[PDB]
Amino acid sequence: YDIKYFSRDQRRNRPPIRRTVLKKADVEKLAKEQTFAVSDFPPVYLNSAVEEDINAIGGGYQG
Amino acid sequence: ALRRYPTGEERCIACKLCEAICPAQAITIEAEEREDGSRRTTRYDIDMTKCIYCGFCQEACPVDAIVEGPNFEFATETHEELLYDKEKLLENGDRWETEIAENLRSESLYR
Amino acid sequence: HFGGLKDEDRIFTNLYGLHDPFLKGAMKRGDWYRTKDLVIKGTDWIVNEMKKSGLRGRGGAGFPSGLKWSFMPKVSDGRPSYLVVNADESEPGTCKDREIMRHDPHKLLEGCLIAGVGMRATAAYIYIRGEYVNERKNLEKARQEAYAAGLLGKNACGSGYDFDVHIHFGAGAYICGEETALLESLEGKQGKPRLKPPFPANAGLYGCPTTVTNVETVAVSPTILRRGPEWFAGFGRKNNAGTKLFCVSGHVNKPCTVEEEMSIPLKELIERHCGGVRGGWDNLLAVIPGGSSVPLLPKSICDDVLMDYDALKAVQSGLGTAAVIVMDKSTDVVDAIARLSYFYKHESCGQCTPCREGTGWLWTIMERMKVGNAKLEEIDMLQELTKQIEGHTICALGDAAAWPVQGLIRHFRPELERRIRENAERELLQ
Amino acid sequence: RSPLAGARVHFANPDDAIEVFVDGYPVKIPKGMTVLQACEVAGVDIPRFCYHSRLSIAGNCRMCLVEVEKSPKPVASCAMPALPGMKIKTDTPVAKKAREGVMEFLLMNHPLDCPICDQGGECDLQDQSMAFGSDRGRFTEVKRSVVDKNLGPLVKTVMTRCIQCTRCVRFATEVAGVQDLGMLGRGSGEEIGTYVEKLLTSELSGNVIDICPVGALTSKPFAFKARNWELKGTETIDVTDA
Amino acid sequence: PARTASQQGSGKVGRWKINFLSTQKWENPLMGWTSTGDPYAHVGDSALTFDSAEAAKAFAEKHGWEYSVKKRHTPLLKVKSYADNFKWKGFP
Amino acid sequence: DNQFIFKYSWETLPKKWVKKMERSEHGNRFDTKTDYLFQLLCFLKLHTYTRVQVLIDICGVDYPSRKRRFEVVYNLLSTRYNSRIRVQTSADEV
Amino acid sequence: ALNYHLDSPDNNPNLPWEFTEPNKAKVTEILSHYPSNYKQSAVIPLLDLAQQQHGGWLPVSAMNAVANIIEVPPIRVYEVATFYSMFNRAKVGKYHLLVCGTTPCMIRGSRGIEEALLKHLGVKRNEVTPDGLFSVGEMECMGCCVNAPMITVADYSNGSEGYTYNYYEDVTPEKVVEIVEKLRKGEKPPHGTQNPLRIRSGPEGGNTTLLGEPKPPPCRDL
Amino acid sequence: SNHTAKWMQDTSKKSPMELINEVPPIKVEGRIVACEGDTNPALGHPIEFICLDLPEPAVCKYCGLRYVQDH
Ligand SMILES: Cc1cc2nc3c(=O)[nH]c(=O)nc-3n(C[C@H](O)[C@H](O)[C@H](O)COP(=O)(O)O)c2cc1C
Ligand code: SF4
Ligand code: SF4
Ligand code: SF4
Ligand code: SF4
Ligand code: SF4
Ligand code: FES
Ligand code: FES
Ligand SMILES: [Zn+2]
Repeated sequence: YDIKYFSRDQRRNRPPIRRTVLKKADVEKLAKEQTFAVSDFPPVYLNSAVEEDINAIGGGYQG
Repeated sequence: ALRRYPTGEERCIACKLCEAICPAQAITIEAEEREDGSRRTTRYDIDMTKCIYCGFCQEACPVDAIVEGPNFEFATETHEELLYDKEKLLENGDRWETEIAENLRSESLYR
Repeated sequence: HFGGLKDEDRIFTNLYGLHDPFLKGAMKRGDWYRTKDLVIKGTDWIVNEMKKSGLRGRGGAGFPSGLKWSFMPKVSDGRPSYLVVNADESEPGTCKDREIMRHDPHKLLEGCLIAGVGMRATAAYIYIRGEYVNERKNLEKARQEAYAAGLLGKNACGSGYDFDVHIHFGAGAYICGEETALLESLEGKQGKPRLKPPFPANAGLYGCPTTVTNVETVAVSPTILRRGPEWFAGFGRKNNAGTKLFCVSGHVNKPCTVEEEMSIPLKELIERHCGGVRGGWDNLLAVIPGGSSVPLLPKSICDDVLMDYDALKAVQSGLGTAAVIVMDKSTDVVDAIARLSYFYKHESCGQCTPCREGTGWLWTIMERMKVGNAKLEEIDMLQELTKQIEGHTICALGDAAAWPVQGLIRHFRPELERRIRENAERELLQ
Repeated sequence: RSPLAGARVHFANPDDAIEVFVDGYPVKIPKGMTVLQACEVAGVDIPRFCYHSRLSIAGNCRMCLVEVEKSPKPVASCAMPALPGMKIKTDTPVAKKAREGVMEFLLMNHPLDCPICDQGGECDLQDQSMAFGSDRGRFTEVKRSVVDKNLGPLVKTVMTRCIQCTRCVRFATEVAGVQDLGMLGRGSGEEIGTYVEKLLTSELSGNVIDICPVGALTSKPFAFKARNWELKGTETIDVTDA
Repeated sequence: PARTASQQGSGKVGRWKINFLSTQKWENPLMGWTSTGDPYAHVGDSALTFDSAEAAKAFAEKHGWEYSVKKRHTPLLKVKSYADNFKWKGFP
Repeated sequence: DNQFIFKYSWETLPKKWVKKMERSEHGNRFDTKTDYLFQLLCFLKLHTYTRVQVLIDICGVDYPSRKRRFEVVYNLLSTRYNSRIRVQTSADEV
Repeated sequence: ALNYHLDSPDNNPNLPWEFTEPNKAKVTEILSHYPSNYKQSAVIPLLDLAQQQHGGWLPVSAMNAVANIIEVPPIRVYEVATFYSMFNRAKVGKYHLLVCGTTPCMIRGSRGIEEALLKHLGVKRNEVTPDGLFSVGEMECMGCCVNAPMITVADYSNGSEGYTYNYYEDVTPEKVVEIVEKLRKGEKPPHGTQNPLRIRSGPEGGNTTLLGEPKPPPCRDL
Repeated sequence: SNHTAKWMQDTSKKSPMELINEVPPIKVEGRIVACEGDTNPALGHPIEFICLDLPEPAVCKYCGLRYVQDH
């Protein structure tokens, strides 16, 4: 009994696309401003095998 | 298959929602105003060699006119036999009306 | 503090019609005294007197009459310009214009002349509702008497002003009370109100500049002009000042129409001139202060509320036509508001979508909730529908239909809660 | 910001060009041209049911409501004249709520007969409901019903679908020149047509079905022959007249 | 393609199409369907949509087939007013 | 999500060939010139912090309106850093 | 059925309708009351005059006659007569009884008055009695709300002359029955309020205002 | 007639037009009806409201059943 679609219109309620034309001066400004640290590098998605028995999770029953 | 109302009139108005949604375009329909002003289809054919048996028409029907019946053992020796039309669809609906009605009740519960 | 007018300060001295309402009675009571001097004084002078008299529109809008008259074009263009006097009262609860026309018609005619002079109007049209036929006959006889005596026509008085007054009657439509709908009906079309990019002061009755003014304001114009704007501003308080005649109706002991000073307490108005509520003040449940347009008020607010434009607007309500309809504990306010919604649905013109369909939806919802066949979220939806109808409709009749339901939801919500819960319990039992 | 439908503005004189703001972007507009056409020049279209460019202006549907700054109530775009330095907005919550409410009120009494309605895929009520209106319906009570009218061998009338926009009442008055159609009645139930049995007869009578947004007036020879999406349209000229 | 006369929406205008004039459709003897023999029966109306007439001309010149551009017709906006809707007739 | 190596690339990648970039939740997008696409993909595949060492696919899109109708799109994945990247260029028939 | 014309051996366009001589004089006066080029403004008075002359209802013949007089297409007159409530387009009795029913009267006994009328006459809403003397209905608020429940009697017996749209206020069901009996017998009851203890639109018993003799205002120097 | 012979060639069984003409009109007390197709609204057609002011029977336009007002 509280139909109101302009608030739950998930299809059309999106912000407009923003465009910025960066020139040579802006590119040089960003290049000089930016710097790299040991903590700013992308994190690694690391994973490894464990060699775990089949009956280890819940005794093989729980599922 | 095509059904009918309990009175006996065709259940299918010519809304043309069948071929608007039929992904394989296996349904062709033409219509005109009847003698008493009712909107009825004067031509309604379905290719059983082009139908992908997907049920889009039977769920797009506003009046539950077209239904994909429970029958599946209708293998024919000729492609022309497999090319259905309105009279064959209507006689299929009349023949399988009771089972189609039972299935339609059970599934209209699930809707 | 306010109220208790004396017979000398009362404007409509023949309200109950105990004396002769014709020309001889009018002259005896003090009508057409110095109309020649008033017309000679000047249009700008009349407009200034109205502006500084504090007079406000008595038809419900409450707009200042002086400013509304000054909105007319000063330079006489090719178009003749017109005065129109709204005698078409159909809002439930109010019958003041009926008494004014029936018992003081010469006051109305002199007011038409004065307003036309002050607004540079060539002619005046008095739009009587079709139901009033005896009042129309009385006003016709008064107009013929005035024309024979020379009070109207080519020479209204010793002044050289040209003024002609005609009266046109409707055919039983509530929308025809609206200004633009009334102009359309007077044109001979259906009583469908216009929009408001063209104001009536620019393109009105026939595309000519016309001004639509209420009977009470136009009739009290000559009296306040003759007695001084200071005298009129003495009564009442602040902006809303003067003498207003209230029709007290409903479950009161002796319902009556009485002219009283503005800003009188509602309780004092009810229990001094009318007589009081049927079973005492404690028996009072809800009062609609104006006509059916404005939202109602419970007993709690009516204890101290003041009958004027501002206090009734300080609370979520309005003065409107200042015709109070009272309801004691015996009746059911839900059924009363359901009947009001039915009236509004019946009387909507049906040109604009939110009022053509929304009024019917409100009536059906109110009929359902009278028995109790509704839900809590359905009363919330009713409030939402009221809000949807209110601001998106061509004229103020959409507001007039939305307001009573909104007020009932705001004030008497627990009654609806109890009715819905009781009906749910009965349905579960059955 | 090209004008809507590539439309070209007609300036009576270059001196008269007021600068009106639509959705933040200002545009130049003639003096007397309304807010709806101002936004059309700006490039945004507003839903409309009782407005036709050739016909007159009426606020029958009350759906072209936009929020103009310094105004308590939503204003009708098709009727409010554009003033200099006026800030018009169409994507505000006020305008969206107004459109949704007006669509709900329009659809509360519309019959559930779109599949038999010949305006399937070309019905302004359907497209505007799917674009601006809500996806649900709060109405479940008794609808209204209207008996059909016989208006000749060309116009088939289903008056249950009529939204009473008076677009055809004033079409016969202004363009056709024969005053037979009319809005008669008062309130929620008001019918349209002729009081007496009067078949509408005019050379331009075929245009009445064209301007009807809903499937109220339809071509009788093309009653139920085909839908819109099926038909392929070729732009040609006529040879019956000169 | 011009705006449809049935409805006033203007979101399907401004696009340009190549109209392969392929009208060689007949009726199937067996089932009465609309047969064809031209590969370009529906591609121009279905898949080929161009941003502008210049783009359509460039495509036609690139692909070599002769073309003829049809001038598109555009509505003209004129001032309308509800005040002019209520005009005053002259004296009798 | 995982817009880490995309930003790191734009920080470290030479700016000569980055014709345009798009930061989207539908997929980070690089659009470059056809001359430098091989060098750009070689940099991304070999760099230690943008290791998109698996090529998901190559797609084509037809845009008849544009002068260069064909759009060649490369969807790449970095399993070491767990993120998808997109690099596209424009090519015509000849 | 109430917003379109269904042909009957009466009330069809083939029958001719025209005003009598006094009605023609009244039509001339009404037209003279309005500008010559705006004679359509007189459609409501002309329709009212036609309704009084034709026994209380407007036939399509009178509709067309009025449209011809005001020089407009008949559809405009049809619209005008259909829009307004007072214009009856179906046959009613010689006496049209109308009850209010609107809330200020409904909370005072309007529903009881209407049900008493229905029981006494034996007919339902908007249905003429089988004899044809009476026809009872209701409509929206009709003024004099403060004067208790009320009924209006439209008297279409003598025609255009002798037509009375009389009011009857402060009525009880017994008083309404008595008024109906008097109207059926042929004596015209005194219209107005029915309470002998009050003045028209005044408090019951003595008045509380305007007790003294009215005097001219002191006035103002002008 | 022509339409029935156009979509059907059996010309031995009863066409739906004849059956729907043979089913009698349905007399209803009220001025408006709700036409649903059968006893189960969910298994019929979209609800159609029919006005019955005209003397002649009114076809439902869905499952046409010719409802007629009582009096
Ligand atoms: C639904 C509705 C009912 C109205 N009823 C009346 C009425 O009974 N009397 C009246 O004078 N004006 C009526 N009007 C019009 C306004 O009151 C209008 O402001 C008035 O004609 C002129 O204002 P005034 O009070 O300054 O004279 C109505 C308007 C609407 C929208
Ligand atoms: S079930 Fe068959 S006929 Fe129906 S939509 Fe699917 S493919 Fe088409
Ligand atoms: S969807 Fe149903 S009613 Fe419509 S054409 Fe198909 S079978 Fe007929
Ligand atoms: S708000 Fe709309 S429907 Fe209501 S009376 Fe006014 S114009 Fe007519
Ligand atoms: S015009 Fe109305 S009845 Fe026809 S398909 Fe559109 S929304 Fe439905
Ligand atoms: S019939 Fe169509 S064009 Fe005419 S008023 Fe109704 S909806 Fe509008
Ligand atoms: S199009 Fe403007 S109100 Fe209808
Ligand atoms: S409420 Fe009955 S006369 Fe006004
Ligand atoms: Zn049905």
